[PDB]
Amino acid sequence: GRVRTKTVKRASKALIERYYPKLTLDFQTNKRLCDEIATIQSKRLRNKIAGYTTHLMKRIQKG
Amino acid sequence: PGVSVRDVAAQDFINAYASFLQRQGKLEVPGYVDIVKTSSGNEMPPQDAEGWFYKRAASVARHIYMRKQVGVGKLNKLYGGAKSRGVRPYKHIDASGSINRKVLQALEKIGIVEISPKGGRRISENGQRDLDRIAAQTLEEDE
Amino acid sequence: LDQEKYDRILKEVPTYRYVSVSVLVDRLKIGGSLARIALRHLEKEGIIKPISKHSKQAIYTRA
Amino acid sequence: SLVVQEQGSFQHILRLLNTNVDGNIKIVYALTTIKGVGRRYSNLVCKKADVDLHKRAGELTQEELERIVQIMQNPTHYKIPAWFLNRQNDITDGKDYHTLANNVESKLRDDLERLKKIRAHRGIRHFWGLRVRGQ
Amino acid sequence: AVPSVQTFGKKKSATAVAHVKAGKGLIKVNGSPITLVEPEILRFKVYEPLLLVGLDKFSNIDIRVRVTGGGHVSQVYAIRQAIAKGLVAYHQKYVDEQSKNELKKAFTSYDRTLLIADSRRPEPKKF
Amino acid sequence: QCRVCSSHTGLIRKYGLNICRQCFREKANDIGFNKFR
Amino acid sequence: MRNMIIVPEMIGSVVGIYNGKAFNQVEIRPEMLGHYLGEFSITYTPVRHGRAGATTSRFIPLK
Amino acid sequence: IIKIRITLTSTKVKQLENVSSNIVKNAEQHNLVKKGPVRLPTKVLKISTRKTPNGEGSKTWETYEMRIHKRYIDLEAPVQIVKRITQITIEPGVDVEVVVASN
Amino acid sequence: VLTDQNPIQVVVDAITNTGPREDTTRVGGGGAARRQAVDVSPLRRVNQAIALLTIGAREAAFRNIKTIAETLAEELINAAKGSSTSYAIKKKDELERVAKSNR
RNA sequence: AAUAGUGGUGCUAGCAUUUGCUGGUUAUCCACUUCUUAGAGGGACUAUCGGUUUCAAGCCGAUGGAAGUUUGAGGCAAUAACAGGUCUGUGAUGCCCUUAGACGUUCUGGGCCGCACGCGCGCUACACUGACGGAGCCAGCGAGUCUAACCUUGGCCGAGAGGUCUUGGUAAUCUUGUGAAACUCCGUCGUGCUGGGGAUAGAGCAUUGUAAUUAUUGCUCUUCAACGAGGAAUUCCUAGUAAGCGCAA
Repeated sequence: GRVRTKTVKRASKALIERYYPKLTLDFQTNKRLCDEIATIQSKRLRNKIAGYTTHLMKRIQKG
Repeated sequence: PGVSVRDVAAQDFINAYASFLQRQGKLEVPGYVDIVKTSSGNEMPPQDAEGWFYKRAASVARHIYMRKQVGVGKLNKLYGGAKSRGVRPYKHIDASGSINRKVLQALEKIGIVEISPKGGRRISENGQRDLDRIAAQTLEEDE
Repeated sequence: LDQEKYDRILKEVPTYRYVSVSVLVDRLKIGGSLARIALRHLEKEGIIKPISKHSKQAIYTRA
Repeated sequence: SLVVQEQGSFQHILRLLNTNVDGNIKIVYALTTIKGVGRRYSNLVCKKADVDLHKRAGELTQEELERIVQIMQNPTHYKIPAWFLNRQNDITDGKDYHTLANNVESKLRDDLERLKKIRAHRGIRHFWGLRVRGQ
Repeated sequence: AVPSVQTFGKKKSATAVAHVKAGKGLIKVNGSPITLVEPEILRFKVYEPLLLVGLDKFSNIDIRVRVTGGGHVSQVYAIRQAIAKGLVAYHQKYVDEQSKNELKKAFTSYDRTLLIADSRRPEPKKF
Repeated sequence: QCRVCSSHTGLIRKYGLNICRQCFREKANDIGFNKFR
Repeated sequence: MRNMIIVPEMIGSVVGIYNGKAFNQVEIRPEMLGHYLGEFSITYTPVRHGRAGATTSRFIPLK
Repeated sequence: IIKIRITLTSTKVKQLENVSSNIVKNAEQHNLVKKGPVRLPTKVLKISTRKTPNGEGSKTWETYEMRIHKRYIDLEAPVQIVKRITQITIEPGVDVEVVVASN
Repeated sequence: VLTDQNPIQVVVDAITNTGPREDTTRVGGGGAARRQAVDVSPLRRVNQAIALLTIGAREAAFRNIKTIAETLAEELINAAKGSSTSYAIKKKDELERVAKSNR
């Protein structure tokens, strides 16, 4: 019942392209990071945006 | 080894007490106890012909025990029923006042419950050395 | 109005397994209070081995 | 309780002003079979009768059947208040009485027929209801 | 002074505060012994925190609880929420943790809702 | 009173403002009422 | 006319003139005492069934 | 030199924490005795009215709301200290009151 | 007290009989209102097993002098064995018998 | 945090008493925020492992967790023929008499209110999982008086219904713990249309206003009449959900 809209999908791969060595497979760290390198208006939108980048980031360790 | 009023039965403690009061007979029982029921909402005078007047008078002392004060409006809004209206839906009961006005006055004659300065009728050391003491006489009924 | 409340109950009590109000109303003359007062007399008689009782019903068996 | 075994002597038919009572019931339910008296009325008169409140017809003393109508025919004599009656402050005599079974129809038609035809002391537009729509 | 702590347990807007003290062991439901609660059928639901660990650890305790709110059914659930979690505050301030977890495991093996209250609030209608 | 918009009935007697409810929906903003739920 | 109690000071008097349109013909009969002066005039003609052969309304409809 | 009490019951919650801050600010630059701003349970107003001018259509309704917040502070000071500072904390939409109840 | 050994036993064996091994289908068939080959899942089997025992007791205790607890006594010991004398049994049986026809 | 609450120190009554368990209230005073209220922040992302699929979007299990059905529920979002959108809308229609007006008022009885059938969305049923009688006794969101009669507790008389004497409350303080009902024990009752069910009625006492007849409502006692689970048909209500039970504006 939960798929991610493109504005989550699109900006999740923009953030992975400018700060890739800074990211980390653990979610709790880079939760504290997106506020530094980007401007997120709400709070729940930040929690969703950083949610799927880490799920995207473990693809990199396979393909 | 010493109890308060708070650690006895509820229904049974009234029964043993009022039966002792049935031996007493020191109550201003008016003439119209045969006719007038407890409220308007009930349909019948009760199946108890005699001891119901001992019943309500015992439990009203039981309710002022834990409380600070009791007026008369409170035990009006107390007495366990639902007003039938016929084909129309129900409503809560409100109890009659004349049958409660005198039975509250019927314990000032025996030193139980009297008027507080705050504005309600409450127990003092008259009952607080005797009504507990005869509640302590109910401890014999525990065995 | 003397024998029907005298022989089927004062002699033929212990024939059953347990006793309730169901067996006592098998005669169409023994009414509700009449069946009620039967066990109310018989509990004084000691044949009732009681199990549980409250105001709606009892659970009583014979000796 | 116990086993009390009486020799029958119970009357399927009673005679209290043409009222034949199936007296294998409680006596306050026995009187309710007559008209004009209900369990809100018959409740106190058996309490006025000072008897057991569970008896049937086979055990009643024979004076009491005289007694129960005697309190009935003398209602205000033995402490019955004004709010315990049917007929009260009459338009013909102002006194207050109660009614038996076979005479609730008395003080009924004559008291309605004046409102039906004579255009009575109050009944001049209470004049067609039990006449045209509810006759 | 005396070892003393407070807990509380809720169910369907019915609260039950608890005061823990140290003594011979008195368990007071709103100023009364626990063996007198008016839904007589549900009398053993309150016995369940006591009858899980044995009757041992209570000659050094004192328990006074008082409730508000709710109906005649929820308050039976509310008291055993605060009582069961009331015992662990001794064993999380004074007595060690190996004594704590053995009854922590004993409770939540039997009833998850003896430690953690439910989350099933009501709902607005025709709006 | 009949205030304005074909109404002397359905008046809002509560809170002491006495407005015909046809002419409340367009005035409920500037009074300071707002809908949220 | 419709609102006052009847007085004893009445014999056969045909009370009532115009006071509107629904007329109030109030003759006195002889002494029937203790009532309002309202229960005499025209208020509703007691017309029976004109075409009331659908007595209250229909049944559940079907065509 | 008398114990006083101030109340303020407004409806713009952003414009009530500036006022309640500068109340406790200039009192503590003069270091009087005080007790903190006690915040009361707020009050909501509501009126259900159906949403049509005429009556012809389907039926559910509206629900309008208005929120009132109220908090109050007790205080004691010499009168010359307080009678100036209560006249420089004005702001529109905001109500200020002084109570010197010392029964 | 009715001559047995375990009161919780008398119902757990009882539902072994009353889980219907066969079934009809709940379909007409597309005009030809027929009944075809079908069987029942076990987790569905226990559901209707208990429920048909219960509903018989209501009319068994409707409008007659005997109580509910008197019904549930005799019904379950009837259900404890294969007797088909109780309504709790003799309506699930004839379901299974026509199911032995239709298919 | 005396406009919430406990924790003591007391004055203080019980106290089995004997250490003790219940009380005691303005101010006996001090110390507290867990429960309470409201500001500031935090926290959940389907997290972490196991399956499954073009190995993709995702979907199923699992253990943790206050929370894993868009986390629960709402508010808000314009393409279109209902000439129902009309307030001192003006139509920004020229005839409605549109000026002894048939549009006002005071000042008048008669609007929704007449026999024999409903598609009017459940109300009180048809009963022993029940009535009646004794007890036991638990809540939530809302409301309120000065140019003026709003909430109403004690002490009052009376069977209610009410009447009289007082207060308290411009608001977490007072009504109000709004002692709600179902349910809960102890009884009485005994399956009959009986004590289930009171539908039309006659006698009475009260209140509200200028006025209650055609019963405006409410308490008395009487009378107890259709009504034994409903043919063909067909439903505003979604897990603390469906249903009962409320009696707040």
